[PDB]
Amino acid sequence: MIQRTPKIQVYSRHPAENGKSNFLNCYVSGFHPSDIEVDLLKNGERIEKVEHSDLSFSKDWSFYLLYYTEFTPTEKDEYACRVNHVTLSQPKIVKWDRDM
Amino acid sequence: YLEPAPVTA
Amino acid sequence: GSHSMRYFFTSVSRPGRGEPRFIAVGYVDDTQFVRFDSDAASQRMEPRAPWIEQEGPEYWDGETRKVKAHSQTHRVDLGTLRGYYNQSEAGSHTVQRMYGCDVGSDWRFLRGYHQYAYDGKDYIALKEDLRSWTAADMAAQTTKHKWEAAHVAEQLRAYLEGTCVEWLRRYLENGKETLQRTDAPKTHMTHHAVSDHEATLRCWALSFYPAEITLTWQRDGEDQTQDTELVETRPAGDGTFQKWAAVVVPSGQEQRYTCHVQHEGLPKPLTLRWEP
Repeated sequence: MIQRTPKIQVYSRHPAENGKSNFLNCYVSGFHPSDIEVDLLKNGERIEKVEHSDLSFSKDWSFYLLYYTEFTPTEKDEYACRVNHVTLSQPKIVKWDRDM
Repeated sequence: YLEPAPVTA
Repeated sequence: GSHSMRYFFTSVSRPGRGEPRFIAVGYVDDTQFVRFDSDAASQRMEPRAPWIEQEGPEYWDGETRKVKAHSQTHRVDLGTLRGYYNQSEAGSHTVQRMYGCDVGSDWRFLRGYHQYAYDGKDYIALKEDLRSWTAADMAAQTTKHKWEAAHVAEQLRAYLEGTCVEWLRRYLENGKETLQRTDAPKTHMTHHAVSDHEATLRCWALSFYPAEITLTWQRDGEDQTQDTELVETRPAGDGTFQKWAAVVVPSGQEQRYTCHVQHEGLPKPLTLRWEP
């Protein structure tokens, strides 16, 4: 492979409000090859019910996937996405920030 | 509606 | 507006055991409507939009047969290409294929395309005229000679100009309530102090469809790119898209800056400015 490392965005579907149900998204894109491991984390624990989109790719042939789960944000709880790929020496963790 | 007969390379 | 039907296919070999992973998805514009995944239990083409669900069993049986035929072609190609490139049997490789057709605002055929990659690099593609092929290297040149002799471009051109646009038109009518409506961006600006002397303004575009959008910042009515950040347009998960753009500005000068939003759903562009 040439190899391309994934870009990662972590974000809520809707503006976040404590106590209101929402979806936590981790959008991984711009990677090649396609094998990729993506977890969503709550206070560092893996979230089990996570869904994802079907693999597709962009104009440059790089891949993209959306991983997501329903969640209810609170003042205390920290959320993050952890990604591993052959281009990473160890998994990359990206914490969720509410205005990004 | 898919094309019916993809030919091998 | 103009519209497209596209199909994307990925096959990845599994040298350790078994056949390649194969994943196919179909889109009308930016709306996924079908999928096939060789790892999924159904072994059927599956709906991913409500409007395709009204197609009957003969549609679904035919699409399942055709998608499986694409999987088999890709399997064979992974073997053939491993030989063309003198690669070992030990490694995993990837084939990617995309094809489709566009219609214009006049609902008539606009263009077609058909592109194939190996290990993430262009391999062979139909030219815009749908009559000849672009081969990137001598392996692809060999494929091109085969396809020329088999009149592959003639058959594809008939599909792309005929069947493909007929079915795109059918889907556009059956899915009209979503496929033929635009969702204009819901916009918003946020403000953060980043030091005693500077602030970041972030212009948001939310809940829009289709995904194409332009967000630009201006200072005193001139486009600014320095000291700005843009994110890739991203999916919200409900069929719509999101983007933002930010600029760092001297504190107290926020009102000089405007964010300009252009989208198919906006007959005139929106302009946002921080005042309050």
